[PDB]
Formats: sequence, C-alpha cells, structure tokens
Amino acid sequence: GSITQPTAINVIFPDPALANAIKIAAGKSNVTDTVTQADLDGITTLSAFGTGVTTIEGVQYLNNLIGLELKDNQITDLAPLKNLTKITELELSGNPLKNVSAIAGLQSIKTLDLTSTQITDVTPLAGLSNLQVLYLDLNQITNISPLAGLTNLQYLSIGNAQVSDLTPLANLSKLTTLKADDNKISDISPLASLPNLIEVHLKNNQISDVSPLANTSNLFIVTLTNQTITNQPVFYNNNLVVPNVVKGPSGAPIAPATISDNGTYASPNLTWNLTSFINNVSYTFNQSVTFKNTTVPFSGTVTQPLTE
Amino acid sequence: GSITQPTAINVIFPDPALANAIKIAAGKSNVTDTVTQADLDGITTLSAFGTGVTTIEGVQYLNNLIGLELKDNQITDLAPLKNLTKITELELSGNPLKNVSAIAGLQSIKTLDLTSTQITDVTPLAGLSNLQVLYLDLNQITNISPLAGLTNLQYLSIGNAQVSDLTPLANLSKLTTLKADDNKISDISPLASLPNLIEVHLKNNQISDVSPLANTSNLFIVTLTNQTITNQPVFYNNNLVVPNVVKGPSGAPIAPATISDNGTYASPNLTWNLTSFINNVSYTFNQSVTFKNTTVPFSGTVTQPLTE
Repeated sequence: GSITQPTAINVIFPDPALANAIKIAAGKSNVTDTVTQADLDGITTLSAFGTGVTTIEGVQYLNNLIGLELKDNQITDLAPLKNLTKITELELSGNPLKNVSAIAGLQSIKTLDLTSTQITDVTPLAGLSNLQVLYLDLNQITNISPLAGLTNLQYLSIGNAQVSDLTPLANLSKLTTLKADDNKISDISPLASLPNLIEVHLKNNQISDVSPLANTSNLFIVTLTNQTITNQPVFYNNNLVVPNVVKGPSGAPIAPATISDNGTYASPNLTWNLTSFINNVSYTFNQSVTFKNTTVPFSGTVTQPLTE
Repeated sequence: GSITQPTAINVIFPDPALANAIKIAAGKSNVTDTVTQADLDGITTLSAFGTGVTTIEGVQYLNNLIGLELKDNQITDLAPLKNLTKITELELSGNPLKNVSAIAGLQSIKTLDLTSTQITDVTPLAGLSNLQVLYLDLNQITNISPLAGLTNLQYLSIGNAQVSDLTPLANLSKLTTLKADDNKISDISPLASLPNLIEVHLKNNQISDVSPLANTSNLFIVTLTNQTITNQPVFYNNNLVVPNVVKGPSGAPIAPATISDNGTYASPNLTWNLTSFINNVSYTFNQSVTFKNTTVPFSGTVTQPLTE
C-alpha cells in the first residue's frame, strides 16, 4: 500500500535508529515530523552502519530505494524488502540473518554484501541474474552451485567459508576479481575457463596444481601461499614410492623444499625407506612460479597418510 | 608482408630468447626449424617474462596474436607491433621503453601493463578506446589527461607516479578499481562522479577531504592512511587562527589527534599563541571514518607554513 496521509516518521519506522536515518534522509529535524508518500518516494539511499537497528519495518514504503546499507546491526527479518524493485545495492554485512530467502525475487540487485550473516545456503541468490558484485565472506557456506547462473558476476568474494568445488564458477566469464582465501579448495581446474580474471586470492586452501591459471592472460594478482594438502592413503611398506601431486604453472611437478623422515625426491616421485610404521610422511614446497604475466610464491605442505 | 616460404624461426626472430619462445609456441624442437606463415598465424599468445629479450623483431608476422607478455626484459623498440590488429593484452612491464608512441593505433588492446617502463607521457593511449585494464605504476607521469576518453576503463593502477589532478577520471563511469597510492593527489572531488567504484587505494597522498567518496554506493575497500598535507602560507602573528582543512565523509572537520606548539582546537579552527617566529606549525589526525558501506582509518599530517 502507500502512506495515505502525512504520518510521523517514527510511526512508519518503529526502529528508533532507522527512524533517525529516515529523518535525515528526508530532511526533517525530528523523528516525530510527518512525511508524505512523496517524501518517502524521494529517498534513494538509506544508510545506518553500526546504529543498533533491529527492524527494517517501514522500508516497504521506499518505492524508489536504490541502496540500503545496514552493516553491523541486529536485523533478522527481511520481509520489508520483498516488494522493492529499484534496489541495486544491498549491504547487510554483520546481521544475524540466518537465511536470505526473502531476497530471491529482488532481481534488480547488482551489488550484495552478505558477509558474516550466519547464512549457509545461497539458493535464494540463483535468480539474481543482474548480480555483478557479491560478498559471501565469513559464512558456513559449503556449496556455491546456485551461483552458476550469475553470468554478470564480475567481483566474487567468498573468503573464510567452506567452499571446495569451484565448478559453479566455470561459466562466469565476466569474473575479474575472485577472493577465496581460507576455504577448502583443492582443485582449481574450473578457473581455466575464466579468461578475464585479474585478481585471484587462494591463500590457505588445499591446492596442489596451479596449472589451470597458466593461460589466464588478464591475470595480475594471484595469492597461493600456505596450502595444506592431504593425499589419499597408501600402504605402508619399506620401499615407499609416492608421486608428487604438487604442480607448477607448466604442469611439471614442483620439487619439495623439505621432506620428512629422511625421504628423497626424483621427479616425479618421493621415496622413503621406512622400517617402522608411522601415521604418515610429509613434505613442504615453496617456489616462485611464473604465470602469463607475473611471478608469485606457491607454498604449502603435503601430508601422505599411510595404511597398515 | 608475409613469410613466403618456410623459414627458420631464428631467421625471422633474431632475438635468441624470443626465438625459443616462438619455437615452443609453434611446437617445434629447435630454433633452427622452419616455420610457415600458417604456423605463425596459429600463434595467439607469446610469453617470455625475465628471459633477456632485447628485440621483438619478427612479431610483425604474428597476424593472429592476441596476447604478448614480455615483462622484465630490455626491449626499447616497439615498431614491430605497429600493424598488429588482434592484440588485446599487452604486458611490457619493466622494459626501458621511454615512450609508447608506437602503440597509439593499436585499438584492439583491452589490457595494458606499462608498469616501470620509463615513460612520462600517456598521450599515445588516448585512442585506445577499448582499454579496460591499465597499469601505469612506477613511471614519472604527472598528467593523466589523455585517459579522459577511455570510457571502457574498469581497472586503473597508477601507484607510485606523480599524479595530482584526477579530473580526467570524471567520466570513466565503468571504473571499479582505482589504485593510486603514493602520488601527489590533494583533491579527490572528481571521484564523486564514479558510481561503480569498489576499491580505491589512496594511501600516502595529500588528501584532506574524503567527502567525495561519501555517496559511492559500491565502495568496499578504501585506503587513506598517511596523507601529507601542506597548506598555503599564512601570516605569522601572536593570535594565530587557522581553519582545519581536514574533513571526514560527512564533510565536517576531523578533530586533530595532536597539535604542535601547544596549540588548541575549536572546530573549525586551530589556534596557536606564538611569541617567536617559526617556519611553521602542524598537527596530526587519525580517525575511523564511515563511508556508505564500511569504515576505515583516515590519517595524516597537516603542515601550516608561516610568513614573516
């Protein structure tokens, strides 16, 4: 519906912090001042970072709202957004949302920040086909399949989540910045089909082979340190020979920097001469590698579990 | 012209490092092996970072070349590129180019890295209307006027140059990433017209007023520490009253953190009670400021020269 007659700001917006934000946005001097629907239709952005907002009740009257920035509040219910149709930027970082089902029909959205919103499922984003910038950092998200159809995506941040499978990114051809530090990524093969990638952050994952990025011609920033690789188990025995899964941009194996248990290397295999059973063996690597444009450090630890 | 008959790679490419790069790109086993024009027309990328290339003679036969990546070489002459028409990515970082007049007609180029190329003038880029990604870091460039017509620009890096005037960026509406640390930027007013800016790096400039970024709704990363501000001179006298030029995102003055010479502050003015002539007075500031989406540190030093 609409605001029929002039009504006090803080009657339409029950949240006292939000009401003061509306008061300022409307150019009024007191939250008790009346506003009309005209007034409300003149509000295109509403911002209230760190102001203790608990409810967005009222925002359903901001027909012309383009940007809503409510970072680090206590918002739990996004129903008031359901019928908004001009919103292109939505910043809800640091709110205890738990789910974002309510934003599924908001197709106008181009930029969306859901960092630290206690969400696990991004199914509701599958239909946000106009998305260009997306933050999902600091959420226990394990599956990004619903992003696969986001073909306008240009900037994707998913740091500090639980992502492994990057196959959903394969057709996101406009991607230029991918931030995915501290996840569970082991295979980056899907990145090969992203020819515009400029910046890729993959520190602290489980990546052994960086050759999928060797042909990315727009690639200028790439972080690859501190990978933690765990191999599938092999049998313990005296003459232990294990292929080295760590590959550089050319696809050739990377020589280990250190090897546990007095082991040796002869590309492509590590060899250990063991006489007693141990849970595992391991090695480290740290080498400058060279991609299409530049060179950076690639490092990590490989653990090889052993079976008796 | 064209290669008429099969000719040895290292007869077409006199540079021995480049010849070996062509040998690999062509799938041959020796730089003396012949190639045909067909062979050459099948080469779409050529890369030779850190290989001591001194000449790109021969590349004029790579009609279908899309990407040329020659970072950290000793190349001085870019004439061989003049008639290439499919090149979209050109990486010439760390070559003693001195000028880039030769690339002016290369309108196909979308991504160009000229970091550390000893250049001073970017007039030759004015016609590269398809440019989306540009690096000019680590060049004594003082004027970026020739960039003004680069309306497809999305990613601009100009760190460690001598840039002051950002007016040329005003109409670059597609800009999303601007990297401009360590320049001579004092006024960032032109940034107000860039509504898509996501990342802006402005550490170590001379910026006093950050209010031009207050309405940038897509802005998520902004660096603003260590500004070095020098005011225009004022007269020395006993009762010295000086308006505070340092403004936060709202446009209101930022209270100083420290003030020289036992001075005091009453917004908007610093006051010093001096009895002897000194070259100048100064103050520091360091405050968390809040933009549309997030909050970051804004800090620096202001020096006020005094006249007798």
